[PDB]
Amino acid sequence: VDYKNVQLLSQFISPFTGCIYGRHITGLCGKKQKEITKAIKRAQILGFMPVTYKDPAYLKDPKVCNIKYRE
Amino acid sequence: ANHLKFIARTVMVQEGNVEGAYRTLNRILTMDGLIEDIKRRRYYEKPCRRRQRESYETCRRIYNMEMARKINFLMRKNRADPWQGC
Amino acid sequence: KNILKIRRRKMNHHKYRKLVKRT
Amino acid sequence: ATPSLRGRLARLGNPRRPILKPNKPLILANHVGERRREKGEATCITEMSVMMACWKQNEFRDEACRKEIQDFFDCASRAEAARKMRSIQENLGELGSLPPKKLNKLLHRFPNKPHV
Amino acid sequence: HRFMEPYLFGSRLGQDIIDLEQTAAHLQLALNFTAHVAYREGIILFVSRHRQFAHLIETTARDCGEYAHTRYFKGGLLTNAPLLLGPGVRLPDLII
Amino acid sequence: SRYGPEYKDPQIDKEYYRKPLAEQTEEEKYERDFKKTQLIKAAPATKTSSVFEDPVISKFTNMMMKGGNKVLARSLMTQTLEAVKRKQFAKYHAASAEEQATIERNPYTIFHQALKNCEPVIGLVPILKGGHFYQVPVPLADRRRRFLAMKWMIAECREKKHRRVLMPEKLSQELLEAFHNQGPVIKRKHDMHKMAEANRALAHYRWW
Amino acid sequence: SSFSIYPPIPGQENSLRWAGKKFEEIPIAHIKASYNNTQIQVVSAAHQPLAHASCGTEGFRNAKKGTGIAAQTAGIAAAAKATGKGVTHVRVVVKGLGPGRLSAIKGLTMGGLEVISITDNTPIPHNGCRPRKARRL
RNA sequence: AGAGUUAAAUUAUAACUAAGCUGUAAAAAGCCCUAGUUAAAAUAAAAUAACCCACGAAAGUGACUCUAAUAAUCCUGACACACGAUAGCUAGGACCCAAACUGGGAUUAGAUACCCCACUAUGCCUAGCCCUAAACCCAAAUAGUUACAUAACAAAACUAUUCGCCAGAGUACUACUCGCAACUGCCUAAAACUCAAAGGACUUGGCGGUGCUUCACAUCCACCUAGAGGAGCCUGUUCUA
Ligand SMILES: [Mg+2]
Ligand SMILES: [Mg+2]
Ligand SMILES: [Mg+2]
Ligand SMILES: [Mg+2]
Ligand SMILES: [Mg+2]
Ligand SMILES: [Mg+2]
Ligand SMILES: [Mg+2]
Ligand SMILES: [Mg+2]
Ligand SMILES: [Mg+2]
Ligand SMILES: [Mg+2]
Ligand SMILES: [Mg+2]
Ligand SMILES: [Mg+2]
Ligand SMILES: [Mg+2]
Ligand SMILES: [Mg+2]
Ligand SMILES: [Mg+2]
Ligand SMILES: [Mg+2]
Ligand SMILES: [Mg+2]
Ligand SMILES: [Mg+2]
Ligand SMILES: [Mg+2]
Ligand SMILES: [Mg+2]
Ligand SMILES: [Mg+2]
Ligand SMILES: [Mg+2]
Ligand SMILES: [Mg+2]
Ligand SMILES: [Mg+2]
Ligand SMILES: [Mg+2]
Ligand SMILES: [Mg+2]
Ligand SMILES: [Mg+2]
Ligand SMILES: [Mg+2]
Ligand SMILES: [Mg+2]
Ligand SMILES: [Mg+2]
Repeated sequence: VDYKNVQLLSQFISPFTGCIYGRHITGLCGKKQKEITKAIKRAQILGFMPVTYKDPAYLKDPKVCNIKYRE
Repeated sequence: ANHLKFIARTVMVQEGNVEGAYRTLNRILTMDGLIEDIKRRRYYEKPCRRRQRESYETCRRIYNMEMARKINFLMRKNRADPWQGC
Repeated sequence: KNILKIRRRKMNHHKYRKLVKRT
Repeated sequence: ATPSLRGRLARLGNPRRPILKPNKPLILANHVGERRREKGEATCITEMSVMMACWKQNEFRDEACRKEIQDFFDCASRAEAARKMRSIQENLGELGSLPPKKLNKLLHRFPNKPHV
Repeated sequence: HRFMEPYLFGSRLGQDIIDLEQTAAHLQLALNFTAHVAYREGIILFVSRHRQFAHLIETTARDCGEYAHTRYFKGGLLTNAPLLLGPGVRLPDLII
Repeated sequence: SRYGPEYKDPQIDKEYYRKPLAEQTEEEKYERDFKKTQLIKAAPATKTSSVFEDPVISKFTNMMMKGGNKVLARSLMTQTLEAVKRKQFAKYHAASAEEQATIERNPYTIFHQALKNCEPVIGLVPILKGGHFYQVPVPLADRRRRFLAMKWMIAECREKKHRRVLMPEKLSQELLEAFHNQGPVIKRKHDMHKMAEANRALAHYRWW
Repeated sequence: SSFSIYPPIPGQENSLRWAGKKFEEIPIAHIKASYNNTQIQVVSAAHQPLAHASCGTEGFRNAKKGTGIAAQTAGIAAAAKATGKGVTHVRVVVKGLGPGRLSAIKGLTMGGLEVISITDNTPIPHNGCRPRKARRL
């Protein structure tokens, strides 16, 4: 997990809010959930990745997480 | 504020039915806890008080989770009983 | 239950602080 | 997946400091709780307001607007029929789940063992 | 159950396999005892509360000329016998 | 309750029993009625098979009755219907062919229409919240509304007449004035409607 | 029929118009729904205010202007004043969590105005200033 | 511990637009140098991740980056040494927002409270003090065992090596001492006298302006009808006689 690729990171964000998803959503080894969180926050402040919304480019990438908004 | 506008917490309405769009929005916000957070930030809540809440919530969740698990495990045996009037 | 003990001390202390203010 | 219970409660063996302080012990009970009856809110308020605008405008002559009166009535009828007929079916059908009685019986057939 | 471990030959992939050598050893003894009680004209009571075999057992008992209780076991049945069953009563000499 | 809950109300309508052969579900229904060996309450003295009796007129009759006098209240009703009738026959012959086509002479239709106009749409219930009693707009059942109409009629034509003036006179007056929507009864209806708009915000306090 | 809930990014070629305008050119209806009152302001895409209506402006008074009804009434009014200045479609921005949220929105529709997108921008501090203390000590 | 940095809010401040805004169970007072939108430094505080359970001796620590860095070949040990939440003190700087105090507004019999509005000390930074917390996971440190074995409740029962503590309740986190940058302080800590109990856990009741369900059928609310309470009389009480 590298703060420099916002794509992988932006997978574990909510598209609408920009929240970081929990384990019970992402389904990660505690180790990786942690790596992901830290990488995210780093990216967000170094100015790679937007904070309040998932960057629209990456909207159509593969959906790893278990959440369903639209029902 | 420095982010681009209209990309976030935005829902577009379909075939002009607004009630439905709004419902979808409200579900988005409920799901991410934004609603509870908004509500809880109206007043302040002192740290110990918050610690206590988190702990109570997690207990509550553990219990509900486990009860649910036992329900869905026991669920098979609700079927009509074979041995009736033994 | 136990508070009865605490309450007692509570009172004592209050009354004493009050007194130090007067005296 | 259930949240972890390891290390959480304050116990003679546990090295660290408590995470949970449970108010009442975490032991699955042998019955579930009883479903909370829905808090009611006013009904027909929109149709009411529309009719009230129609009146304020036309100076409260009833002949003037027959549509909003009739539709407010229609709506109050649908709220009465709703109150009557929804009570029973909300009190029986839980959809995918069971009525709390059946759950309790099922749970007494395979109870928790705290003891032994 | 903790007290059963001496009777376990072991555990195969999570299942507990009872040791049959011991089951035979014991069963020989139980049968022996049962028989001698029967020979001595004494009451045998089959007891199970399991509703599959309830019928099977009630049947079995009636065929040996022995008694079965397969149903809900009333509270004081054995301890307070003379109230439940009657003014003076014989109680089972053996219970299976 | 000298009748057990077993006892059904009777159906007095003659037309229902006379012409059965064209309806399946209703044939099945009254088949199940009698064949259920179902007990029937004895038909009340007020209600008749009469082709001439209007249940609304009878209700009104009753609400007018003081003490035990049906005879007196049925008198006053009868006299009032006759009075509306003759008031409209007076208004008919002093008029011209156009207005002779317009004016209504059936006292029954006048009674009904005058009540329909006087019945309130919306209503008020007091609700206690935070130690204060707010008056709140409440939708009303049909029966409640008809009741409010009749009761308002009778209350006015009891209360506000001059003591010299008889009841069927004042009542026929108010029936005809409420026919045309200018009656004081109707003003009461409007007072309610206006009090219900003034308070419309409070419509949120209603939980049902 | 492919219908995306997500709005049309500016840099995109995306072609959708409402009365010939791009998603960006459509006016914005700001709605602040706060516990004692609801305010509405319709504005140009270029941020020139077209119309303003509040529950206070609508002649309710202190407590009454909290309610949903009031909010709806302000909605209708806002939409009238708006359609006068000729705005057919509008993108709603809902600021705040109040009794008047939904109501003022569908009041914007009732009042003869068309809502395309409905956004929530509610201040959510990521922990800036400490809010006032709790009620009933 | 240093040094550097800032996303979301918020605010000085202008620009448009609107007359109101704020505020409650409901109001009032306050403000209209106000409010909505668009722009914005400083200050302060660190959504989500966290349904994680890590670091530190404890107090404590959860925005980002870098530098330095987390004693002991690991038994116990002070009154010695070095630390120690909040509050508080001294001096200098900051001030968004919160807020003891105080002043207004309600509420009330009163209201020196709870509720509303303003605003201060203070919360922040630097330096020095102060040394207290329900500093409580009310469970001492280090090795172990699950044998014997239920007062009660609670977080099951115990061994060994130690150290610190505890001899009815009040009086008493007090009076006197010693020491202390503390001077309304911390620490240490009695007695006369008073009592025959004081305590701990439970049990069954009763009660609860506690929560959740279900009801009330002349019955609480919603509702219907006739009356009483006002008049004269009749008849009974109370007083006065
Ligand atoms: Mg004392
Ligand atoms: Mg540790
Ligand atoms: Mg407890
Ligand atoms: Mg307190
Ligand atoms: Mg910023
Ligand atoms: Mg400044
Ligand atoms: Mg004022
Ligand atoms: Mg943060
Ligand atoms: Mg070490
Ligand atoms: Mg040592
Ligand atoms: Mg300190
Ligand atoms: Mg300080
Ligand atoms: Mg200073
Ligand atoms: Mg200040
Ligand atoms: Mg304040
Ligand atoms: Mg005061
Ligand atoms: Mg420093
Ligand atoms: Mg602590
Ligand atoms: Mg201690
Ligand atoms: Mg020690
Ligand atoms: Mg002793
Ligand atoms: Mg003593
Ligand atoms: Mg002290
Ligand atoms: Mg002292
Ligand atoms: Mg001394
Ligand atoms: Mg009564
Ligand atoms: Mg009388
Ligand atoms: Mg009277
Ligand atoms: Mg009297
Ligand atoms: Mg006497």
